[PDB]
Amino acid sequence: TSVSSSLLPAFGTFIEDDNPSSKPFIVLHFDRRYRLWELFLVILVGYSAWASLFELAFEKAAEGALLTIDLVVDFFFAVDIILTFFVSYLDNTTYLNVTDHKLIAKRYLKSVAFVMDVASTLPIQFIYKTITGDVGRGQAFGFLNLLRLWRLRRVAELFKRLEKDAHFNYFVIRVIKLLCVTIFWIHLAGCILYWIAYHYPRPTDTWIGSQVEDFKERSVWLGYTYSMYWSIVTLTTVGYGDLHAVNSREKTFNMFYMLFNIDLTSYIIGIMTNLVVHGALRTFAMRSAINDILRYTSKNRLPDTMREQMLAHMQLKFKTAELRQEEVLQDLPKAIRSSINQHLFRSIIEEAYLFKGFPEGLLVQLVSQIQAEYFPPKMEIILQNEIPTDFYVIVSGGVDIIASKGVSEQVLAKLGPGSMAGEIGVVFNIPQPFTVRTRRLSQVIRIGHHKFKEMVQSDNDVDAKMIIANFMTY
Amino acid sequence: PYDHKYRIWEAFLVVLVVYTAWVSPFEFGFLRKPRPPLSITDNIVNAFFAIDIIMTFFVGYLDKSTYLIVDDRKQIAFKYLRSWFLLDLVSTIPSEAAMRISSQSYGLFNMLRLWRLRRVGALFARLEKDRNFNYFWVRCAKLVCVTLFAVHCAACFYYLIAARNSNPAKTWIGANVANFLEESLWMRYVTSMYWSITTLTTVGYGDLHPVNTKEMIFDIFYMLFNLGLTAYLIGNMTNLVVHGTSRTRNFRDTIQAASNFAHRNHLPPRLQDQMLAHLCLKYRTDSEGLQQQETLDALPKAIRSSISHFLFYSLMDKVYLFRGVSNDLLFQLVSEMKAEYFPPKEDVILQNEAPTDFYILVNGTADLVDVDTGTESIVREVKAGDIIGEIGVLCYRPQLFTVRTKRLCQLLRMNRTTFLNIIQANVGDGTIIMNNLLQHL
Amino acid sequence: PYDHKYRIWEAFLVVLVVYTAWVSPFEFGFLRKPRPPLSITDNIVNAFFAIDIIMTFFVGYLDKSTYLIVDDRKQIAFKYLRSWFLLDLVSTIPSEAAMRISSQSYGLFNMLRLWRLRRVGALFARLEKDRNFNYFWVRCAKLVCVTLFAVHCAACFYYLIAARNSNPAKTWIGANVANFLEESLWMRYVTSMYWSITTLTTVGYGDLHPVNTKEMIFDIFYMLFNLGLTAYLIGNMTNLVVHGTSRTRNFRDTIQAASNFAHRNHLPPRLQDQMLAHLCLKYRTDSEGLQQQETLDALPKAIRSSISHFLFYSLMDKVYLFRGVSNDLLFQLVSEMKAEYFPPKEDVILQNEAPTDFYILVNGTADLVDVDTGTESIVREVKAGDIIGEIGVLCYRPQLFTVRTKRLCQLLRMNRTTFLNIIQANVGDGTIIMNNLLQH
Amino acid sequence: PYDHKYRIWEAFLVVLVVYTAWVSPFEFGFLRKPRPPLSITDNIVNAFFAIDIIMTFFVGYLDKSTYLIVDDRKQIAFKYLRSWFLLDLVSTIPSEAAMRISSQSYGLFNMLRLWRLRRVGALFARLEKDRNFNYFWVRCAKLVCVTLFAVHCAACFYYLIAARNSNPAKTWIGANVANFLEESLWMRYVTSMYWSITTLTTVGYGDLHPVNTKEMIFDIFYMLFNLGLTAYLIGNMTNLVVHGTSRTRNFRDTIQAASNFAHRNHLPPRLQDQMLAHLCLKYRTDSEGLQQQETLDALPKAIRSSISHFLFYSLMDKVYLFRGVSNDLLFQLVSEMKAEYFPPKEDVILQNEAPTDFYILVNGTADLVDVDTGTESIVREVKAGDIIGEIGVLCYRPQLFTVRTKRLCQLLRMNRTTFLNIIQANVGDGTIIMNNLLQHL
Ligand SMILES: [K+]
Ligand SMILES: [K+]
Ligand SMILES: [K+]
Repeated sequence: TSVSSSLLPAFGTFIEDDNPSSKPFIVLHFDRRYRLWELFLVILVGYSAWASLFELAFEKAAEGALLTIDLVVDFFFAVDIILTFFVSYLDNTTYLNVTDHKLIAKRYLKSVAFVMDVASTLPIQFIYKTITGDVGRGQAFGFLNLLRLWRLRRVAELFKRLEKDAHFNYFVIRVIKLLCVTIFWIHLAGCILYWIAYHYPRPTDTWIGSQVEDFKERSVWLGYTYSMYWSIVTLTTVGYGDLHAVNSREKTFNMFYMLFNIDLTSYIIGIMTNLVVHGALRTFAMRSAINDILRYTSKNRLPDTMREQMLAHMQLKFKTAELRQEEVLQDLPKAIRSSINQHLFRSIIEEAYLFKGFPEGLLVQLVSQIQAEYFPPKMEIILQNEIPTDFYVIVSGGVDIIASKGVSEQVLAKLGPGSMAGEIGVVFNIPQPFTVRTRRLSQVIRIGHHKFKEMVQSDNDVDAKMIIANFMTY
Repeated sequence: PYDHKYRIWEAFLVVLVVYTAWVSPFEFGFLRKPRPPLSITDNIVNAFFAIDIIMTFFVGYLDKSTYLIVDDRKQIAFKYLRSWFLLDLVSTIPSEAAMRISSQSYGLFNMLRLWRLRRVGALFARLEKDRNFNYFWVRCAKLVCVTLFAVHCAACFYYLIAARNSNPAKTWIGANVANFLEESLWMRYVTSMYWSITTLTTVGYGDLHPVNTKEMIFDIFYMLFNLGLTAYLIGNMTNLVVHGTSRTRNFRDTIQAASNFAHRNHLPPRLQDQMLAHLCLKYRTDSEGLQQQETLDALPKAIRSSISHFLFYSLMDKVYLFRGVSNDLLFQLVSEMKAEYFPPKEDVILQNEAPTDFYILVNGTADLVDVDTGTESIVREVKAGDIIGEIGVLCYRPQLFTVRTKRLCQLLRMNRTTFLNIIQANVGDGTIIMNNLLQHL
Repeated sequence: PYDHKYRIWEAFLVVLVVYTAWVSPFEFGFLRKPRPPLSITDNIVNAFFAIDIIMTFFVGYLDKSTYLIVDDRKQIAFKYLRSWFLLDLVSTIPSEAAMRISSQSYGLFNMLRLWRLRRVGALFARLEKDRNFNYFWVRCAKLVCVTLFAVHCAACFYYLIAARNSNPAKTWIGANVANFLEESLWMRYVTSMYWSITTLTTVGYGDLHPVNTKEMIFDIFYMLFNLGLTAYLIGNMTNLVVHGTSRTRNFRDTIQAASNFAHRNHLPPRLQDQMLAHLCLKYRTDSEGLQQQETLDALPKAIRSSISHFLFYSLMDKVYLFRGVSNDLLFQLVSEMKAEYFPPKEDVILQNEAPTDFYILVNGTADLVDVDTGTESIVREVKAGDIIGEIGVLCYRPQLFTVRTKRLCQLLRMNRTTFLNIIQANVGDGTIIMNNLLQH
Repeated sequence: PYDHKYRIWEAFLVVLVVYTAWVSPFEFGFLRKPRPPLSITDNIVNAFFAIDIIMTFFVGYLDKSTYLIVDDRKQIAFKYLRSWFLLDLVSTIPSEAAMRISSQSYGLFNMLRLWRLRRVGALFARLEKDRNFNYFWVRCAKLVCVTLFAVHCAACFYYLIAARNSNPAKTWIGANVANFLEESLWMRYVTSMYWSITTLTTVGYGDLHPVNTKEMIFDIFYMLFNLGLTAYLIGNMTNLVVHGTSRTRNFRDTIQAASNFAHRNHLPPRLQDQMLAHLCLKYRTDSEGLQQQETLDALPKAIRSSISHFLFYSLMDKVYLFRGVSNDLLFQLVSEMKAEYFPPKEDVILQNEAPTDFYILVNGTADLVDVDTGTESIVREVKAGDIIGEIGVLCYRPQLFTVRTKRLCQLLRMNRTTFLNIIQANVGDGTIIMNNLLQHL
């Protein structure tokens, strides 16, 4: 179950034998054995995108293997065009799994996606070859296999759902997506420029007809190689100067191409800059802290025993500042946060020295309202003479007891996991007559004085002189 | 001074500025005398710009000093006539007359009226400091116009340099085509533009390069300009890349932190998915602007009560607990109620729980199931507008029925202690209890 | 040391440093012996650079260990001598002396004069840390100068390589210009300057490319250098652009999602702009507030005390409590008294909580609002010079009469513990605070 | 393991790597059979790498899971023997045997010796993780090396697919040089390196371009590689520039929004001088140490009171006050003393004020400038380790004399409140007042 499965693993999850959403004659859009099929379809899109431009420009690929190859791709895409009737879909505004065939059908048909896919899937050139005797020709008729570029939306969806999955590197996925869009545009520009040169009258005034005269007679892969080479040398801005624009059509298309290329390449450099800058944002911030420590301890002459007491400490500060970012449930609804808090802290809380013998009502009103903090191994949580707003129940690590005195300080007691601290002040309402400092990376639970007291003496009535009994025992 | 009748207009003089920004340098470069097809469509634009140097006296200018329009006729007159008057006045003298005073000044004259480009500069400064406009496509378009205009005026200067030269066969363009002075203006413009873009972009094929020293000198400065312009472009495209990339990039960090949290504490694999569902829901209903606490908490409750009022007041009296109550207590209630969303099939309230909260439905629906040696005992359902867990709270007995969402619900929450201390006003609690007792009957 | 006359003499030498940075490579490359039009200007410039050598014995230097200008003669002399005196001296020996010493050194000798560029380096290092100068336009003028210098030096070195070649028609410039050793000096300089820009820029038209291996090697190293130089220019521009607007995208999105929500549920226009106003107001009054961390860094309490005195000292004599206590203790109390800003209609001291902060207001309009049984009313609207929240901190009692603002009020906070550990010492005051406190 | 001589030896097999990185591509591309001037040097290197094949048994193998370095003489011999053994072994096989077994392999075979490049990557990993090495000079060198290596391998491959072409005239190099197979290896190598660096830097003059389809495909892939490589280089250079200038940019914002704070106020320029004279000085004593406060305070008070005891203890005990006092009182109050710096000609304690604080000098000097109604005269020369203004605070009389720093010196502040709260905690008040009234003699 859950709305997390459909919206989180990029390739879906394993469906076990008795999922409650499973139904007869339905496949769930988040199933793995589907989000793997619809990746096979993306692998096929990677070929259809290439082939559509290729046989648009080159016009002699049809009389060969590519014509029969894109039929067994116009089949797998016709299988899916009916398979998407038994496919659930996450309903917005009611985050359910619509699973009635009627509603799936009605949402599919009423969308442009259905007619666009039934167009893109139509093998019109094979239709011509079977009705007539051959494809044969066309300066514009070959524009029909440009519909197959509609399939490119699947690659968009894939890259869109790989950049929300956090198991995959975020900027790295953007750089591979940018690399794919580039080598697609290199292909598009190469084929378009070859198309322009192929249908030009008097072919010796083209960009390719000047170098190789009979380019209309050579194997299509010589032409394809020349075009890819040209588009690469003007994409990358090398520009050797052989293979330049000769007539006005090529000049115009070419200066539109290399006008868009400025923005494309500046984009690529921007993406790589952000990748590099963010990937090395924390390592430096940690290094810039070890640096000034060494500078300060070397300008002065501190011994290198108390210079590895500052280095072996700030590591703890980085760790503890990181551990309070793994605090995420500061916004989740209370009805659920008060269940994580339950499962985590009810044991620690109910068998505490003072809470003993409390009814479950106040226990839950407590556990629901607490939140945990962390503390470096030497900071003091509460020092003496403050007015007692808080008192802590430590869950891990330790905390040492000290007081105020003429002498520096004295270590009285060591507190272990599951023990209260600083409660004398918060109970007796007198300012905190003690000081408590940690001795290891420890986790604490704080309780506001006002809310705790108003809660204990108002919500429940069955609480009297047993807290006194236990309080007196100490 | 502010209405549409001065915004469908002042933004109509911007398509007339884009026209002048193409025509003026083209006249400079490629033409020497006012040929017909442009010597009449350039007085039209002059009239339209002459209409505006008078319709700018009857226009209120607002300073932040006055914080509002001025409406003072003489003040507007003297304020306009101070700085942008002589420029706007000369910009619209017809070329056809400025040639009568001194010929050979035609080309250089119709480049004064590039002063009008201040209106495009102004429109962009306006578009950037405004919303409803995708900021990614008003910086990926200002730089594009700067680039196109630079390319254009460079082409038109570099062709003039070659046209005003003796022995045209020693120019940058005469080197390629023997007789370029006998080709269509389309051809020469396309060739100039082609060179200018091959140079701007640093491709540099190598045909169409400088030949003599005037062209070499011009090209030195053109390349020096482009070197800075390209670095400036790459400096901006780095900003626009981290844009809208801060809510899909924090979501990844949120999910990662949640996974680490569930790891360290060894949470069972039932609260982990229950937590991830809510975390994803918070990101879905943030892409829809359905609810943003970070834009509600930021305001003080003295304002943040008016929004909650306008959004829930109408709903808050069609509930049987608050039939007859002075509106002030109702206002205090609707003030301190936090709205929170819930994914489908989740237990906001489960049976035999310590009663602590009570919710009010505003969206969706939900069922009141009960389990007693058996689930699936649907007893009833609730619709947007009813209240749940009220008797369990106001009677301090454990919850009676268990509520599970059936859609993407949204609820208004109020815990017990706040409701109790806010009900400690006058006897209205009597009305409340009277209502709840007559409710079940 | 610092006189305006000296600071303009030093800025006038930079003018001739820019002249040297062009003339030295120019005669290294294009000339083989001193010629009148340039052999007398350089001597003038050497004269000034020689006078500077004798006057840099009469300028004090700021000792970085004790920030004093040393008017001692001998220390100045010896410091200069050790640091760089002979280097500044060979930098001004006239080229006629070198020619009389040995010919064929005129070129390589007046490249030592490029030692003077330390002055322009120091000038830039001095400007980009000044506050009266735009950092953008100053950092851009350095990238421009470095680039122009690199282009010029490469032009001159490349032409030198072509001119010293035995066969002149086997060179990069000799390939196009048949007889370039008889063309003008202006045309030759322009051609080689144009080559080195289609190369630094990476246009590379294709005419004027290397022909033999010496040129290929020079060009290999030049293009290697240019790779790094261009990466460095782009890295500097990307930093001038990105840092200039760093928070604007944060403020923009937190102020735009507000509109998204306010017009996703169709909020009325009258109300939906009060929230945007309060947003764009709170974004200022907190930034302006944390900009008062410059009192935590000017932390020497003989300075921050004088600031916090001048800002609000007359105020602390028109208050209800401190009317007639004393002057001395007032100084130390106001010196531990820090100000805060609050947007309109926010609460500073909510009723019924633990007394911690004694507050004082200087301007703005705040109200003494009271929370009723189930409603809210007011008793008073506190104005300038009046104390709020004093009721409770001196009593240990929970606070009364919650306070709310109407605009920015610029309050003045004094905390509980600080107050009491102040009053325990200096026991001259005590019960006089009360004497005027329980007066009402 | 970590020995001094060992680390020196490993850092010697690295220059031998740098040698192989140049030589193995060079024999791949440019040579067909071993030649003396090189077939004698790459046998030496093979001996020096075979030596390290045996010496890598007697090494201190270290595991990360257990911080102990395994000094066992037989567990290292079973880990190294697992992963990098046959690789490092075949890499040092002399090519004279690989030819004996099969000719036409000398090229592709000794390209295996590129396997000894893991050493360079390991050395760079060790360098950047280190802290004694400027991150600038360690990152801006891994890029130079990978760039030079790419340029070199591209040169050799592009020459190899030209030397093996069945007709040397239709090649990328035979189009310029008639017979390039009869030229010095120096000249051929330079031409190839020149081509490859012209196409990596995107200059692309136009001489030396692909001529047939094999070179075209190689070049397509090479330029695709260069696109990403250059984007990566610009990314790293931007990262270097951003962090390199991050300091000045912060001092500038400090001065900016500390003049602003004086503008949204009306401060007389005199104190607007001392403020900017103290802020700048605060930045010159932070780029140099001695005042790294916002680091020192982020430490626990159990260390921040151990540092400021190692510095100011052997200083404070020499004051004429604190003559006889328990060491622990010293250690206690010295813990709490905020050290601050002062520019010269600055009045720290100007005469006739409230005696609030008292300072102790550690550096610099000043004098007790004595000002009557109208006069300025000085009688004192305070040095390191002397009190000031304490007579005022220990008698609550107004300050005796002005004090003006005559240099730049740092003092220790200790307010009267904290001092009186400390002194009562002990009985040393007796000895303090004793010494103090004794000072009057
Ligand atoms: K280029
Ligand atoms: K180029
Ligand atoms: K070129």
